[PDB]
Amino acid sequence: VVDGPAMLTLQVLAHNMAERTTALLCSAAPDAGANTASTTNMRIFDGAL
Amino acid sequence: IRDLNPPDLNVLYYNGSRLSLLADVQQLGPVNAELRSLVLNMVYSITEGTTIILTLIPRLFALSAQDGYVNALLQMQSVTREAAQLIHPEAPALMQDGERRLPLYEALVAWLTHAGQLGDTLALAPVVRVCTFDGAAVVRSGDMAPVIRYP
Repeated sequence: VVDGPAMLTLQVLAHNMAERTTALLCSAAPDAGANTASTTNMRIFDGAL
Repeated sequence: IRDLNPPDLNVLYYNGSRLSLLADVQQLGPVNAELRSLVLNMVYSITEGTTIILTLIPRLFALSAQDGYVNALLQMQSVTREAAQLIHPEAPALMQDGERRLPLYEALVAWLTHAGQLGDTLALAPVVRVCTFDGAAVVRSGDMAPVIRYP
């Protein structure tokens, strides 16, 4: 149940809009205090939307 | 050398024993005699091949990552660990009469006769070593020992 005049507040969507969801791969590895000559090449791949 | 410059250096270690040493003042005369004996032998190791050896400073700091035996060099108190972090040197080129001569060989032999000699130049020579006959691996503090000359 929504009041009448509060419906007209939706005009603010004409001021701010967005486009598509974008996929992500993020890779920064391994964080400090772990990086050793044995462990350089391996990565941690994570994702986000 | 601290006394010419208006911490700390007292504590030694050997066989796990903690021991310091008693000293109050040092006369400014003999320190200059020790210091002049240093810096003349310090300078006489620097030859043309040494700058070629200085280009291997980025190699050691990369190699101490991979082997712990190279980590046994730097000890975090050397200059060369923090010197490699800032200075990236590179070689001069090309050397005069480089065909006939060996610059890396000449830098080492001059180094072996001045800097590697300097353990003899400050103190006196190690004339005597120890050869127990009935084999005692440890000669205890307060006891005699057999004694044979050292070359």
